[PDB]
Amino acid sequence: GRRIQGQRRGRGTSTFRAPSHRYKADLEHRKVEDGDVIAGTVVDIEHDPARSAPVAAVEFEDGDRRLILAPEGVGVGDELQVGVSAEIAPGNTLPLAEIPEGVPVCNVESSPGDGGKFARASGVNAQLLTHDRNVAVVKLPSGEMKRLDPQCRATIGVVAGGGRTDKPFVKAGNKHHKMKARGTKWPNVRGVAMNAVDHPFGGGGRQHPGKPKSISRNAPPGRKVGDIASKRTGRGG
Amino acid sequence: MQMPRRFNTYCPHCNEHQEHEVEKVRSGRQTGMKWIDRQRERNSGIGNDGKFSKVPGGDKPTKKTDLKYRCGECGKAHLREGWRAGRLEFQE
Amino acid sequence: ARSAYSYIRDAWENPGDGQLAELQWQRQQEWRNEGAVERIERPTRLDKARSQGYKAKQGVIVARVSVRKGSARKRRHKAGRRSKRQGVTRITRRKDIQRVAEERASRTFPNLRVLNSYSVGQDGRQKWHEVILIDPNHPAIQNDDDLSWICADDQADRVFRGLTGAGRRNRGLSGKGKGSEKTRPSLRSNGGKA
Amino acid sequence: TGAGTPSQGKKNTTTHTKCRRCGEKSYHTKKKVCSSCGFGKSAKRRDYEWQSKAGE
RNA sequence: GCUUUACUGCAGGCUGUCGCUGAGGACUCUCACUCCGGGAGGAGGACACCGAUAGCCGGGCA
RNA sequence: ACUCGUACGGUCACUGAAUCCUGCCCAGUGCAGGUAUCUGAACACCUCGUACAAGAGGACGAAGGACCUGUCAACGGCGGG
RNA sequence: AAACAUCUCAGUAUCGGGAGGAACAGAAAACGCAAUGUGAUGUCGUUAGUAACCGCGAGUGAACGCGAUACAGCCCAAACC
Ligand SMILES: [Cl-]
Ligand SMILES: [Cl-]
Ligand SMILES: [Cl-]
Ligand SMILES: [Cl-]
Ligand SMILES: [K+]
Ligand SMILES: [Mg+2]
Ligand SMILES: [Mg+2]
Ligand SMILES: [Mg+2]
Ligand SMILES: [Mg+2]
Ligand SMILES: [Mg+2]
Ligand SMILES: [Mg+2]
Ligand SMILES: [Mg+2]
Ligand SMILES: [Mg+2]
Ligand SMILES: [Mg+2]
Ligand SMILES: [Mg+2]
Ligand SMILES: [Mg+2]
Ligand SMILES: [Mg+2]
Ligand SMILES: [Mg+2]
Ligand SMILES: [Mg+2]
Ligand SMILES: [Mg+2]
Ligand SMILES: [Mg+2]
Ligand SMILES: [Mg+2]
Ligand SMILES: [Mg+2]
Ligand code: NA
Ligand code: NA
Ligand code: NA
Ligand code: NA
Ligand code: NA
Ligand code: NA
Ligand code: NA
Ligand code: NA
Ligand SMILES: [Sr+2]
Ligand SMILES: [Sr+2]
Ligand SMILES: [Sr+2]
Ligand SMILES: [Sr+2]
Ligand SMILES: [Sr+2]
Ligand SMILES: [Sr+2]
Ligand SMILES: [Sr+2]
Ligand SMILES: [Sr+2]
Ligand SMILES: [Sr+2]
Ligand SMILES: [Sr+2]
Ligand SMILES: [Sr+2]
Ligand SMILES: [Sr+2]
Ligand SMILES: [Sr+2]
Ligand SMILES: [Sr+2]
Ligand SMILES: [Sr+2]
Ligand SMILES: [Sr+2]
Repeated sequence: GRRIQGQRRGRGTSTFRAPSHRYKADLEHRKVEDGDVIAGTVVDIEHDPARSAPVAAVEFEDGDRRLILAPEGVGVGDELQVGVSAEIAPGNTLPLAEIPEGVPVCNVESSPGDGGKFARASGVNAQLLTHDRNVAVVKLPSGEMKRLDPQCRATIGVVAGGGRTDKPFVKAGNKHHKMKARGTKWPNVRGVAMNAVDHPFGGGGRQHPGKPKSISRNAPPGRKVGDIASKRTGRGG
Repeated sequence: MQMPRRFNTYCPHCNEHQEHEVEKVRSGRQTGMKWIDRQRERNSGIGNDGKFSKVPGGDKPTKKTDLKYRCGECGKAHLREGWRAGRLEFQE
Repeated sequence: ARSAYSYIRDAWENPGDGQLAELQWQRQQEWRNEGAVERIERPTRLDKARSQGYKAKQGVIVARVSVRKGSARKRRHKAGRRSKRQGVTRITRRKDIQRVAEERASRTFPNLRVLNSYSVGQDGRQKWHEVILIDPNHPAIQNDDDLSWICADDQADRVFRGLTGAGRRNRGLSGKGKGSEKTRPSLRSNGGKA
Repeated sequence: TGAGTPSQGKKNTTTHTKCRRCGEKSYHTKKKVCSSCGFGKSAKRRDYEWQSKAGE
C-alpha cells in the first residue's frame, strides 16, 4: 500500500514541523558557579506560543536578561533567586536537596544541570516527598514516584496557567488556532474512513476495522496502529 | 493381515530352500554427509531455495509390506516386492 | 642477529597480548577522537611500513584511516524483486575495508599515490589502517631508484583501479594457477564472474 | 476549474532560463541548476548512457 | 491495484550467544564505553550502544 | 521530525454537539501479565565417532508456545430446542 | 523454464570512481599430458559444449595441454655494514 500518516510525520516536512521560527525561548534554569549570589528582577510577563502559558522575563544582577518558566503568582518587580542558598519562596530555583519536603515544585531537572525536564506544562507540579543524601523522591504529575539525584534543580511552586484545560474549545476554529502553534497535523481523519491502501483499517463496504485494534509492541511501523500494546481496553472490569 | 514370523522358502544366497525369519524394515539413521546434504547447504541462502524450500509430501491410504527375509542358516537377508496391507501382524 | 624491526613485527603477531595490548587500549582512546584520515609523522608499525616500501624521505607520507566495521550499508529494494534479490541484511560488499580505507586516504591527498597499507587494529565498531602515500612530483622521489616507478603517468590514481597490493589480492589475483581462471588478467575481461 | 485551458492562464512564472555554461534554456532560475548540462549541480558535465541506444 | 490464518521470502521488533570487554548462579569494583555538566566534576558501567549470529513474531513490504 | 515540547504533555486509535443512557458474553481471535511443570535455537560444555574434521547423541534453556489470569467504548457475538 | 519461487535473461541495461594511447596481467608458495616432463603474462586457433554445475528441469560451462603470435627479465624488506 502507501505509507500511513504516522510514517509521513517522521520525515519532518513543513506540514509536520513546529513553528519554531516563531517560538520565543528555551526556559532552562540558569547556570551558576555556586554561592547562589544570583538574583534578578521580573521585568515583564509574556505569552509563550509553544505552551499556551505565561513566561516571565527576568533581569539578573550580572546583566543577563532571560525568559524563565514562571510558576503561578509571579509578577513584575518581584525578585527571584537561583542557587544553593536561594530563599524558599515561590519562583525561586535551587537543588532538590535544599528544598524542604512536602513542597510543590516545577521544571524539575532529570540530570543535574540539564535545565529542567519535568512538570513544565500549564498549572502542573511535582511534589517533593522524600529527602536523603543519595536520592530525592519526587511525585510527578502523572502520579509516578521518581527517584532523582538530590542535586537536580527545580523551581518552587506550580506552573502558571492552571485550569486551561477546564474550558472546552467549543469550536473547530479554536482548535485550529491552537494547532497552528504546534508541530501537529490537524484535523484528524479516522483510519476506518480511508481506503485499504492508506491504512490497516481502511476499506470495506461499511466502516469498521477488519481486525482487532490491540497491536503488538513488536509490530513494524506502518502496522503499529490502533491500541498499542494495550494492557487492557474499555472501561469495565 | 497375519504373517508367519518364520517359514520355509527360497534363499537366493544358499540357492536352496531354508527357514527364514521375517522382520519389518527399520529405518536406518542418516549421517548428514551424503552429497544431497552438502548441496542443501551450498544452495540454500537468502530468499527461496528452490527444491530445498519444498516440504514433505502426503501419504497413500495404505502402504506396501516393507519386509526383510533372513535365511536361517547363512544368516543373510533378501528383499521382495511388497503388497498393500492395512496392517501386518506376525504370528509368534 | 635479529633486527630491532623483528621485535615490532613479533609484537604485532599478538596485538592482544603483552605491552602492545596496553598500548592499543591507550591509543585507541585518542584515535576514536581523531578524524577519518589523520596524517602521522611516523608509521605505528615500522617493520611493516619499511617492508611495504616505506622510507624516511621527502615525498613519503603516512596516514591513519578509520572505517566503520561490519557488512554493507544497503537500502532495501523500492521496486519489485524476486526473493533472491530482496536480501538486505546479510549482503556484504565486494571490496574489503582496507581497500575502502586506501581510497579515502588517497582522496584526502589528491596529489599523492597509494603505495601500500596495513592494519593497525580495530575495536568493536571500526577498523584502522595506515596508508603509505608517495609524492610523484617531488624530486627526492623522482630520483629514488626504489620508488621512482610510481611517478609514471599510468600509475596515476592507481588505488582507484585496484592496482594496490590489497587491490590485487581482493581481485583474486594471488593464485597463478587453479582458481584464477576468472580473475586474471582482470575481473572485467572475464565477464565479472570472479 | 478545469485542469486544462483555464488552468493554463495562471502560468507566468519564469523557471528555466539560458544556461551560462551550456547555452541551453535549461538553467532553472529557482533551483539554480541546469537540467541539461548539470551546471550548479556538478563540476562534471551531465551525461547518461541512456541518451542513446544501448549498443550505440 | 487491493486482501488475508494462500505459497515463498524480505524489512522491522523481541530474545540468547560471540566480539567491543577490564579488575577483584549470585556479587563487588573501575579503566574502556555511554550519558549529564561551561568546567571541575557527577551519573552509569563492563551493561548499554554498535558489528555478527541464532530462535520467535512479522501483508509493514516484495 | 515530534521538540525553544514534558502528562493541564503528545503520540495511536474509535465514537461524533447538548440531553437521557450505554445491558449480557473473555469460548475463538487480538493485546497484556504470570507461569511449578512441559516444549523451546545457536555458541560454549560433556559422550560417541574421526590420529583431526564432517556427523550422531547429551546436558543447560532465552524470548515464544503449552497452561493460568486480566481485558469488549478489543475484533466481534447475543441462536436452535 | 510454455505457470513459477532455485535457475534463466546477466554480471547484461543502467549508475558511481579512475587511467592510457592502448588498458589490465606478468617472472610460480605455478603446472600435475605424474614425468628422467613443462617453465612469467596477454591474446588467437583448438582442447569442448568436453570436465563441472543444475526444480539433475530449462539451461549454465571452464582448465591443464597443444599449434600460433610476441617474447625479457628484474627491483625491494632483512641478514652484514
Ligand atoms: Cl489540544
Ligand atoms: Cl510392513
Ligand atoms: Cl592512488
Ligand atoms: Cl606440461
Ligand atoms: K526473474
Ligand atoms: Mg526552555
Ligand atoms: Mg501547522
Ligand atoms: Mg476524525
Ligand atoms: Mg471512501
Ligand atoms: Mg470506495
Ligand atoms: Mg493495508
Ligand atoms: Mg463504525
Ligand atoms: Mg640497491
Ligand atoms: Mg585484456
Ligand atoms: Mg550529548
Ligand atoms: Mg502482496
Ligand atoms: Mg461514524
Ligand atoms: Mg459521519
Ligand atoms: Mg515463464
Ligand atoms: Mg546467478
Ligand atoms: Mg518444468
Ligand atoms: Mg553464466
Ligand atoms: Mg588445470
Ligand atoms: Na555453491
Ligand atoms: Na590521491
Ligand atoms: Na566467484
Ligand atoms: Na473471548
Ligand atoms: Na511461458
Ligand atoms: Na504468469
Ligand atoms: Na538450479
Ligand atoms: Na603433447
Ligand atoms: Sr531543553
Ligand atoms: Sr542546554
Ligand atoms: Sr475496513
Ligand atoms: Sr461493561
Ligand atoms: Sr553458496
Ligand atoms: Sr533461504
Ligand atoms: Sr492421501
Ligand atoms: Sr585524477
Ligand atoms: Sr473544489
Ligand atoms: Sr473558466
Ligand atoms: Sr502565476
Ligand atoms: Sr549544488
Ligand atoms: Sr555520465
Ligand atoms: Sr451525544
Ligand atoms: Sr481472550
Ligand atoms: Sr619466453
